[PDB]
Amino acid sequence: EEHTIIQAEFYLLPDKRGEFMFDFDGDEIFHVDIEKSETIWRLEEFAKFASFEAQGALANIAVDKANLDVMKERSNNTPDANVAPEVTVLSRSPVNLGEPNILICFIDKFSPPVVNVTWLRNGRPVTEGVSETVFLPRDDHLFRKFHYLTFLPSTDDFYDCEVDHWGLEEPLRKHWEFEE
Amino acid sequence: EEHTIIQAEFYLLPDKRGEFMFDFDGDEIFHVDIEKSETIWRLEEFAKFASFEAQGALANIAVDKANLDVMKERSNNTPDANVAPEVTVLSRSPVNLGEPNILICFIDKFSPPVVNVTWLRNGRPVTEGVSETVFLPRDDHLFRKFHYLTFLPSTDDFYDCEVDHWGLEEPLRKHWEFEE
Amino acid sequence: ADLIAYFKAATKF
Amino acid sequence: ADLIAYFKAATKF
Amino acid sequence: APWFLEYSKSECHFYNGTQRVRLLVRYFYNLEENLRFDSDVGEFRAVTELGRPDAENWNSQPEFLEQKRAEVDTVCRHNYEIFDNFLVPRRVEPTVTVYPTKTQPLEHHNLLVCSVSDFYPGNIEVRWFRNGKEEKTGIVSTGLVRNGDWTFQTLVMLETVPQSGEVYTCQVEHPSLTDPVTVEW
Amino acid sequence: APWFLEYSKSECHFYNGTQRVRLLVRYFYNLEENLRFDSDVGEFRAVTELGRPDAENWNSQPEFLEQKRAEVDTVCRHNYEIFDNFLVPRRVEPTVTVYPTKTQPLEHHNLLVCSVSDFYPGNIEVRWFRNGKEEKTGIVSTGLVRNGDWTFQTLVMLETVPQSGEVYTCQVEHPSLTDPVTVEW
Repeated sequence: EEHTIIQAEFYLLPDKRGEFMFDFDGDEIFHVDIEKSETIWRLEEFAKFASFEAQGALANIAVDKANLDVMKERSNNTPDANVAPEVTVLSRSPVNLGEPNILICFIDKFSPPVVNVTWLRNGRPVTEGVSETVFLPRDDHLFRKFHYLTFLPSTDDFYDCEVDHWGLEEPLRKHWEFEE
Repeated sequence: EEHTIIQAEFYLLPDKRGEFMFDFDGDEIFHVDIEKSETIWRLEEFAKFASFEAQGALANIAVDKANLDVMKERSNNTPDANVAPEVTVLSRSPVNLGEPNILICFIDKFSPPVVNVTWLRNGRPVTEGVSETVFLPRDDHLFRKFHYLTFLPSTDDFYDCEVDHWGLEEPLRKHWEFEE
Repeated sequence: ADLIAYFKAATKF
Repeated sequence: ADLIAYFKAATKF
Repeated sequence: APWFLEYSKSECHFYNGTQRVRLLVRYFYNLEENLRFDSDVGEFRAVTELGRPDAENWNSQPEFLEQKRAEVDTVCRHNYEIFDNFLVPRRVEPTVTVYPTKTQPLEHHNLLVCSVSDFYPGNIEVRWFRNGKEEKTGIVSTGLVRNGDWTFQTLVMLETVPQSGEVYTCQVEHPSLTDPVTVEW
Repeated sequence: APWFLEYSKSECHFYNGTQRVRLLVRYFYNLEENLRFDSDVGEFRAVTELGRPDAENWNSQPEFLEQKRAEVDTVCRHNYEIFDNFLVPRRVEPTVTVYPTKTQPLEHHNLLVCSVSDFYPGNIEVRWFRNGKEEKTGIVSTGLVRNGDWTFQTLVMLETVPQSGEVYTCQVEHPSLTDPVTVEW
């Protein structure tokens, strides 16, 4: 057996956002909804085999809230550069006209862990039939993140994944169209 | 068997002070040194029969730090009055001339949990051979606190316990002298 | 000499 | 379906 | 001067060993208890308006409410078993001393003091006897003085006009004593 | 724009079941890993200057350092046993499909694609056979694509000039398969 169990958490600023989550062999097992103080399984099925007390994680984050204030003064002019993300868009499963599929917009190697992603269908903002994962950890100090969009394959329509990040000059835009 | 185990903690402001402690039948079992991040047994002997991980308590306090900010806005003009403390001074054990003893300055029923106590020997500030307990809980919402001073019984010397609190007009001052 | 368990506070949103 | 234990963070003084 | 306090007491109440346990969590904000959690209730109970939000929010977290109810086992029971080893059984013999005083006018003496100090636990009996007969009136007590250092002290006085030939005896019974201690005067 | 990030990864590494466990805690502040805690080391190890204070402070707390080392049992082992029930054993059969493409000039065809999708776990074998003989060169892969939803996908292509009479067969071996799947073209 060769397995990995990662527990990642963090707090950001100015954004004032925190995260807490578990990873098993590169996949998310679940994370904790800071706001809603609840556990979110990455797959429904997972709930029936385990349980977690979210206030615990919230505690940790409070910890990290404070810690960050310390770290800011401790460094004195420590801030600096960031890491722009690499984006890739592709179909989740073989594409067959008429057969509903999913587009995956995969955001890689970046930090701080915060992005503005937008799905574009024929240049139009799609907000229905979309989903996203929290920020996932990598072997290093940067993050990864998935975005999804359900769609109906067509030979005449085109899609774009628009990602915005501090490390970007202007919004990034990955294109994707069907090909038989 | 009839016993009580109380775990009390809190965070104050402006003072920016927190506390965490355990009580067993009205006595302190130990508390956690916020600053030093360590466990302080009220009696040496206690350490050999138990153990506690202080970071845990520190967590809780961080929790309470945040909670208080929420509580302040949640009330909107909630602050108001405080409870002045009742003070009593007396010997720990029968007093016999020449035989070292201890004066106990017992501060009762007050809040906020913060005081300025000073031991006075013949009107003089004593800072050596003194000790004090954290703030202890009561059946209600107020606190209690002990102060100690070691001394050499004499027919000609007099002692004073000077307590200062927000609920006090001017410093309170309890007197004590030996009597055969 | 086992550990003394505490009480996980809560976050007041 | 037992609980998933975490890691008690630490306070950076 | 304005002060703001977030305080919390988590009381574990034990009736006849761990047999009957009952958690009691009580929250305050300054001088007002505004929320509470009764083990035998199962959920948060606002006590004042300012304590509503939390009850509603915290009560809507079945995962969280699962935990709390657990604490009566997780913490209360848990810790009791540990303390049971040296706290519950702790005992310190009291030092018993007697002596007369005036307290009022003077000439002769009318206040006989039984001083019982440095003892634990707090439950104890101090009786006064005049020539073998227990004095049930004329007793004055200072009460059970807790010194904060896990030891108590107290004074039990008898009002009396001493008649030469009379032997007064203080009796002290306490868990840390095989047989009741006595002191005569 | 200035950003400040306090981040922490607590990695549990498992070698041959719970047999060999090893905690690995790593702290960062923005882009710099400045502290770490190696289970097989026993204590904090600054990695940069900014991570010294904590190592010194946290290392001087034998109560705290007692806990951490514990976590390899308390958490790592602990949770492994739970996940072992549905995570470790999770399996999803991949959908295997084959098809030709041009990729370059055109006329005829020179790229034979074996598309293997929606499967778990990630370890899998995809082999190409020409008339019974395994093609070991001319293979092109897209790699192991993780979809983030606990399922992978991949494409393994073969460069070839199709000679009528030749039967090409993709072979797929995977833990979720009793027998290796094949697809001919």
